Amino acid sequence: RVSKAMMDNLQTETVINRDGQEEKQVSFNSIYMMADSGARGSAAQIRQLAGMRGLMAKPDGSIIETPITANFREGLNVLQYFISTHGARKGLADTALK
Amino acid sequence: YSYTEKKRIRKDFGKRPQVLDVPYLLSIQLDSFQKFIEQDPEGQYGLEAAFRSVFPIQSYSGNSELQYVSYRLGEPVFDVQECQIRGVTYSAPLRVKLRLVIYEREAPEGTVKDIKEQEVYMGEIPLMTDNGTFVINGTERVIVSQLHRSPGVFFDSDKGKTHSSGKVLYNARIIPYRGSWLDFEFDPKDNLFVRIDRRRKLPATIILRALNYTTEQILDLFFEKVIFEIRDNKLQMELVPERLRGETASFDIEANGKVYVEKGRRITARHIRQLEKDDVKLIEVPVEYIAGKVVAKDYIDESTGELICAANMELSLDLLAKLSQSGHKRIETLFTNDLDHGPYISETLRVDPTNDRLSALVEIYRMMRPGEPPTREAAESLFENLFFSEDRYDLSAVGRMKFNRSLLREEIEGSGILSKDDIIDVMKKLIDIRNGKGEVDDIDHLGNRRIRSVGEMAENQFRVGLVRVERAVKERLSLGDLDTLMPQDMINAKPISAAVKEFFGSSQLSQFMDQNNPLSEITHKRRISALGPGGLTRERAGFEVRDVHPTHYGRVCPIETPEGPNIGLINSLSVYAQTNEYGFLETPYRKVTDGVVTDEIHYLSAIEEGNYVIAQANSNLDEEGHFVEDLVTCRSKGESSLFSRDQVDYMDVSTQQVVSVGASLIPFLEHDDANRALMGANMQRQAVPTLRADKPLVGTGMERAVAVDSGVTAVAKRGGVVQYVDASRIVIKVNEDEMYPGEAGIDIYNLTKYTRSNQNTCINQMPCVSLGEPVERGDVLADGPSTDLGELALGQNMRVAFMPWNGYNFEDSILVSERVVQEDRFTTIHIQELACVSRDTKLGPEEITADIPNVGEAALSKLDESGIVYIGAEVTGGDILVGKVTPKGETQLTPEEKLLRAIFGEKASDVKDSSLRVPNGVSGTVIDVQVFTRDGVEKDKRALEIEEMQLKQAKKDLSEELQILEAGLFSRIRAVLVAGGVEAEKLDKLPRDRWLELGLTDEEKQNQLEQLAEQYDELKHEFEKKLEAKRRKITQGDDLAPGVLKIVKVYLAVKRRIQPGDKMAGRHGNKGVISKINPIEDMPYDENGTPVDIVLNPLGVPSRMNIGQILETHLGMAAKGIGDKINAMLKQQQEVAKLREFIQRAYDLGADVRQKVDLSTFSDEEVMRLAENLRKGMPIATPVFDGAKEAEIKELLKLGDLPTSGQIRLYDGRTGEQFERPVTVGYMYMLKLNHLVDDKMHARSTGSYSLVTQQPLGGKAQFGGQRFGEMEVWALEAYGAAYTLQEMLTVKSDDVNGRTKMYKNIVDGNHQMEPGMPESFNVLLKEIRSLGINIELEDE
Amino acid sequence: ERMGHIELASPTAHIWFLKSLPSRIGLLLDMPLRDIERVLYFESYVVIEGGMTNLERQQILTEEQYLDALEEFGDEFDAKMGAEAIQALLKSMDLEQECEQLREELNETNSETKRKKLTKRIKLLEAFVQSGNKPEWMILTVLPVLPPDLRPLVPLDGGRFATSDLNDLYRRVINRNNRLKRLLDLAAPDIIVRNEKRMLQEAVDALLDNGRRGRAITGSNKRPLKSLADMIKGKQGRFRQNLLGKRVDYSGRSVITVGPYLRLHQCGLPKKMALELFKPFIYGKLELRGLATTIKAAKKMVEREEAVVWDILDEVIREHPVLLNRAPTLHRLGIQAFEPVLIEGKAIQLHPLVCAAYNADFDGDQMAVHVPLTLEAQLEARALMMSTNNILSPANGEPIIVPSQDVVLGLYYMTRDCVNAKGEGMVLTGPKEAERLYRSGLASLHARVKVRITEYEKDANGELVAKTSLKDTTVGRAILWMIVPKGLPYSIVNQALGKKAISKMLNTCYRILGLKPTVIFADQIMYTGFAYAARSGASVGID
Amino acid sequence: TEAAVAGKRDELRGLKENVIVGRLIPAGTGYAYHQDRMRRRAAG
RNA sequence: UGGGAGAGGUA
Ligand SMILES: [Mg+2]
Repeated sequence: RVSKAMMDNLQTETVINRDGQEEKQVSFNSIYMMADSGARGSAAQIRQLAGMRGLMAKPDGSIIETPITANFREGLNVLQYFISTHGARKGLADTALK
Repeated sequence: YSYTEKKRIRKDFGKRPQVLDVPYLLSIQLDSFQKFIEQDPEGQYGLEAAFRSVFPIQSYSGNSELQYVSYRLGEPVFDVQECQIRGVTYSAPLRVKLRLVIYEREAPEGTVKDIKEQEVYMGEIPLMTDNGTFVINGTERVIVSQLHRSPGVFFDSDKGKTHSSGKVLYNARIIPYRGSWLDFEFDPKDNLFVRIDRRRKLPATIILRALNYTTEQILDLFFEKVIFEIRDNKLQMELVPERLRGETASFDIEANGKVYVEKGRRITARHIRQLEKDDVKLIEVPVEYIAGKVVAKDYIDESTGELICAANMELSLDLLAKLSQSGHKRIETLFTNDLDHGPYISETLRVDPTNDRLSALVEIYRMMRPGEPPTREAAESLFENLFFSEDRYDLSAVGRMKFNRSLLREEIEGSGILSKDDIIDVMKKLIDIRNGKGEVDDIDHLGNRRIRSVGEMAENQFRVGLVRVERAVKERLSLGDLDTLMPQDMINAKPISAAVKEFFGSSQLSQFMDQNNPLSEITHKRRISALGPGGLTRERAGFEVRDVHPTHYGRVCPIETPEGPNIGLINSLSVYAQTNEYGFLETPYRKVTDGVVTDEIHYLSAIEEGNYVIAQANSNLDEEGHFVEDLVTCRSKGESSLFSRDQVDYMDVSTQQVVSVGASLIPFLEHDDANRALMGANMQRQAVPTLRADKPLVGTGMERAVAVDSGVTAVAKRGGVVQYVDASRIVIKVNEDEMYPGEAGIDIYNLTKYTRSNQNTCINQMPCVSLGEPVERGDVLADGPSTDLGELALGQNMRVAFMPWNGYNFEDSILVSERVVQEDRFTTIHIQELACVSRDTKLGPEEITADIPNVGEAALSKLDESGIVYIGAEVTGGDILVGKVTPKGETQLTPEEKLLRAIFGEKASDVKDSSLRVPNGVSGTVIDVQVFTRDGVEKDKRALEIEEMQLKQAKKDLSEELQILEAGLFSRIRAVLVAGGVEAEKLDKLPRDRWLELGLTDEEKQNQLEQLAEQYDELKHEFEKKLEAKRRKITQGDDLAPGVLKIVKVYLAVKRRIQPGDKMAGRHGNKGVISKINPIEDMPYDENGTPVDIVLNPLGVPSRMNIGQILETHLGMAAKGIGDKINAMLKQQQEVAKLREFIQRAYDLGADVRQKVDLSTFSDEEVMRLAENLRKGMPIATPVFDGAKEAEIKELLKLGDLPTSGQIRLYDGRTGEQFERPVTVGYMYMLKLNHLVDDKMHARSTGSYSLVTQQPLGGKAQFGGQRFGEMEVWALEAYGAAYTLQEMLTVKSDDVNGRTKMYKNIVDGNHQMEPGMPESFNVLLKEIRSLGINIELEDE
Repeated sequence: ERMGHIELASPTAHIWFLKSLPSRIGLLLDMPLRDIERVLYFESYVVIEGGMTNLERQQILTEEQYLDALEEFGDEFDAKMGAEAIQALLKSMDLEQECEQLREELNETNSETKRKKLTKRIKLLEAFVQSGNKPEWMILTVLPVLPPDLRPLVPLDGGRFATSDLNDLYRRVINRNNRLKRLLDLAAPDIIVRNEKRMLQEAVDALLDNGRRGRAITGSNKRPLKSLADMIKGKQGRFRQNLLGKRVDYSGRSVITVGPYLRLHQCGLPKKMALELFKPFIYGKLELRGLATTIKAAKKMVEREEAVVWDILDEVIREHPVLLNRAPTLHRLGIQAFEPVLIEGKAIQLHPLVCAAYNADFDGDQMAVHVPLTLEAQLEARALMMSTNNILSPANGEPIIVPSQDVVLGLYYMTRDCVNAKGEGMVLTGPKEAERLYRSGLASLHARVKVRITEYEKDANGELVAKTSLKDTTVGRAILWMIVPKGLPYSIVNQALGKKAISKMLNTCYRILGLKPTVIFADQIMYTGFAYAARSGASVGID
Repeated sequence: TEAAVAGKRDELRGLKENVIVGRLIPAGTGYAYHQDRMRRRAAG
């Protein structure tokens, strides 16, 4: 729900227009522009920047119950960053193995 | 604030009041090596521990022994910088007093026979420098701490290795500190096994039979007994009621007259409560229940005398009948369930084929040493000396503590070897683990891993050398002479010195120090490498040890590790993490008391952290009151959850304790992704120090701690007033209260100027303090290589725009303006040492002279008459540095040739020239020439000039020392003269040097005057013999390698400007490579006119998720806005009061900031000096995880009269037009990494070739060719370029005839191909034929 | 090229044809490998032939049983111990007789394990008879010696020598063989001569394969020595390190940067690095043009770096393609040939389009430059491996020379449209007037405007018919219509162009026009993408 | 070991084989030379 | 000059 509300408020925020009426169009925001172009990144990366970080997993495979609620704009606290280091080091270790 | 803190105050945006100062960051290596050196005779540490664990040693008979008395470390011959120049180990000689006591065999105890003691010089252990480094063979090394598994006992289980069954196989293991291992385990058939030293398996009761146990004592130790009683042809069962839990009644358990259980019914918990409240004991039982149970003890008949039924046999109806007619009226029986009491020892006893103790020892012998014929005494000695010997098995502090904690004992000390009770308790705990009571241990828990630091590893290697020497001394004492044999003729100093030099020079952990900047030095000393001798590898390391365990919170950084194949093996130590007495890792914590967060601090290990509940550092406080919210966030038992504000028992000491040093120098760490923060913290250790270091505008406040405690600057030991500031030395006069009356009170801080480092960068110490300035204790006087006024300054902060620019910043690339190259911002110094050795050949010595044949003025225009390049002569590639020529004829002569030499003369005999030339591409001015020679070889004019300059400098230094010493003694004679009498004017109406002939009538103060005159004469005497010793040391030659006359060392100082190709990086993992230097007229300028210095790429923000670079950009824009306002106020020279008002307005801006600076204390000169230091920008301290917010950033931007969105309207400098969108402009702190394109670029046409395969060599240093690997051969096969593949495997490679004809054909214009068979295939044919297998090329 | 030979006193067994399972000696003699190892270790006697019925063939006796049989018979049976006994056993056996007996034995009953063991032995025996080898040849009597420039003796810089490990292993074999000859001449006791025969067997087996038989013989620095089997076999063996992938002359290496001013088939080599690469070619042109008499004069004229040398290098490097390799070369587009253009610097300026094929970003990468020498090799690099030829990926038939992230951002910002931006609702005479309007500044890139578009459709044959009408477009799409070649429809351009859309544009242009319009379309679309992404100013911020 | 016992031989028909030996591979440009060599061996 | 180990780093 948070990712859908974030994608709605980023895709169609440009509404201040003229010459017919107050009209609506796709937004000229640069983060949405470099996401919708297929240039660098995807909707998962935009969700981690603006919406919610999501549910991060333990190295034992099981998903932790409480998720990382803060994004990379409001800034994580200490315990959420220490939880995120699990998946970051796991992905970096997995990449070398493959 | 200090007086060097009031020069420039970094504004701190933090909100947490820090209660604990950041400790000394090099405390682990200093404390461990100080415990290794220093004499601790009770709590034995290091050398005293090794001496008392080896000595004393008797002979094989026992009539001769060496008693250890004491030891003392000698003084080092050379100092630290002298050892680094001369290229020798900085070590102190070890002298030990060892007493020889002879025992008499004629007397029963003939102790008083001969007492002989002396100082046996053995071993030269190296010493640590004051900043944590060793100097081994000239170079500078750092011995990395090791995270190995602690000694003790570790229960574990493979989670379903048997893919057919799926069962869990629990296994024990007893890991000692030194000795053979021991492993108990289960099989799929549920029998207990033993693998001593990871050998073949045995049944686990065979080691119990080796411990002198029968079946009786084994069953009585492990299992508990149920009793069966035979009375009047019925079976009476003794029954305690707590045994029918979870089992099914096989028969009707009844009473005397009461019915409890029925047939086919579970004896439930209500029936258990019924049994224990009626309290019946004797329960009858029919005969079919005995069939299935086993018997505890043996039963021999009193009449016959033979064993009716022995121990651990299957009881049945016929054996029950035999026992009842024999007359053993009490039957003892094991207890066996399927839930809580499993029959494991009984099944293992039925499998076990041994009989008794000697057969058990023979089978243990046949396992350990197979193929040997066993006997009784060898088996007894083997099983004793594997485990129960004080010399071949040892845990002795940490293994015994972990043993008694994992087995729930009480004493944290005891014996250092195993025991019968110890092995029995390990087997009992493993059986309880298999049953279900208890839980197995994890291996990556930091209560099981332990830091084995430098002093501990050096003590172990010293003990290995001591074991070799004590073996040799035992061999000498058991046979040789006893009376006239001094101990220093026996004890050889070779094995101890060889072992300790091998560890300190060529181990896997004593590695070359990466010291290209102070951050890399401090993060190489705070490093915990899990590899090494007795650790993991890169093959035996899966994702269990590499990944982050939740007990690393505070002890080990999760975001500082190499991103290659060492991704979890090389872990960096955190900031606040100390080290326990046993070696474990512990962190500070704020102990709370009834909700009040008390300032007292407890150090908690990794086992004690999992007990309590610990609050997160980001909880708010009511000015030393209680918590604010009711549901505070906390962590407990390794997981994070929520708790009430009264249940919490501990709080984190600071928000910086989770990270390392290099990961806490990054601003806005919480907004970055963890991968990019990892790469940024790894690249900050490779920043080359530039020409003029400049502070970061957006820092953390950790930079001051790193710059002080890195051991690279010159902090003031005692505060005072500086008396003489030079570019080479600082002379400071101490304050009066911090001065003892013994010394003069003048400190001379010499500064090392342009000393080569390990990574070929420069080390110079520019002073920052001015002449006549009061500095206190602990202020940075001389900025190091990359420091600015005591703050760490690894790079330069320049104006950065975030926009795509015409393709020149495509994928991470960086476009740099011409201002960065014109102002010489990123141009560093690369001092490179070239060395020319002069050998001693078999035809004559190699002379260094300017009489070089077959060379001209174009190469000898820079050499002098001695054959050595002038200091300051800019040389290029190919120019001769040191003129050296080897003789090709002969030099030695006979007296026949002596008389004929007087007749005729000499010859040339100097044909072969091997002069030292500059390698190609290297340039730069010579800055130092150091000519070491050997004692015996006569020097030359250049060598005498070097010794003359060194003698004059040393004479001036010691004359300054003599001057301050006579000044101190004159102050002392003035003090005792005023203490004796009242004499003020007559002392200074006469010159200060003529203060000795003054006197009065003879008294006790006259006697003090004469002995002070005697001290005056001996000060001059020790001065002149120190002068003689310094003169003798610089006159004599160094003892060089055998066959080496003299060694010349030339230092070239290249200056490396940036160019297209040079790597650059920020702090947030946004590395790049300079693709173009774009002119200042083409760079985009804003409305004011200032051109952008670096145009970045904005597409690295979403795909990498590093928002810290954009926040640092905005905060740097605000910082330089305030700095330009102060610079405009200083350029217009408005008012000191207006400057003070604006500076206080900019400092008192945050919402709830920690620091508070008031300028009412500040005078006029301090405010003017602060504005002068803030005219280049106002520095900002943004702490990790508690830094500045967007509200404070926008408030700072609205103060500095800037656009609050952070983006300005950049005009295109190339075409004049305006960009259609606002572009983010702001100052980013850019580094310059050590990957230079001058060192990366390489090419080869045709050079040297290998000798075995005759294909070209590999490497830029030896002019190598690029490898055309297996992947590229497949790519050419995929293309179908068969001709390109043939000419890249034959004529550009190992085929001499084909490549020579190819070279001649390319020179002669005709590009034709003359192929042939390569020579690696012929190497392959000859190697298979040398294996003995006929392989031939069958023609047609 | 010349080998020697060591004349071994006792003939020892080859460790390959004894320990590499299946053992081939246990599979030929039909004896267990443990019993054969007991015979070779001189622990137990074996009997070769016996006339009595008590002792048969291959009955492994102990020492006590042999001492019983020696005083019992002593004349009829002959039992030897060691590798010479196995040599005599392989000599006395008969290959065709055992093959015929096992062929009869296979026919009565067929248990699974017995039939598999019998057919393994029959295949082994039939391999010996059809190859013509003899079973006595597995026992090494004469050991050959590698040539002394293939086991070389290389020095160090301080006078001390650093030999190969093969010289150490050959010294061990020669010393123990000479000691065995001395012990056989000195009439040594049986225990001493048996231990020496066992030592020679251990030394020969260590030289053939160190880590195979037992404990590996370590050298002086506590590391196991490299034998012949360790020279050939492994990751650092002769095959995978020198035979498949060799080191290669005329080769360079440097960091790579971005050159967006290039074409699709060009790369920027530095001046000094290409002078070092093309040095014998410069020698040939110097001696051809008469500016150097001899090869030494030409060598020194290149080494002095004269202006005539730079002009000759500019003439030589013209139209002479070099291969840009980057490791790891996963797929076949990791090697491409480019016509080099000499630049001043130290970094190889690639084209931005080929860095999707190379999987290379400019964060410190490094690429190898190999130079084809012969005319056939230059024609492979010009017809097969030129960077304008391999546009489509060989994995799936889609173009890999594709705009990536910066051209894509620029083209998306071009062909997107706002609602009332600047100068909406005009009528234009065409694409040139639309470009004139934008660069004059009277209309933005996002004005919804009516332009006249003259698109060329394709006929049944190769002719091009045209149509001309008014289309409701933007100004950015009417700027790209100057770039899009003749042959494509307007529905190619008339949407917002993401990365998939530009991939479909290049695929459609390929399948319609060929290769040369596709190459010039990729270069022109990259130029306009870079230019309008620069004119955009698409910045990231915290708002 | 298997090749030495069975007495095998190599006919030199693989791309990896002609990389090791040092000839033109039968893949692309070398295919014409290899089929010419094959028909020369067949017709003689 | 060439060879072999050990440590670190870059893609
Ligand atoms: Mg890269």
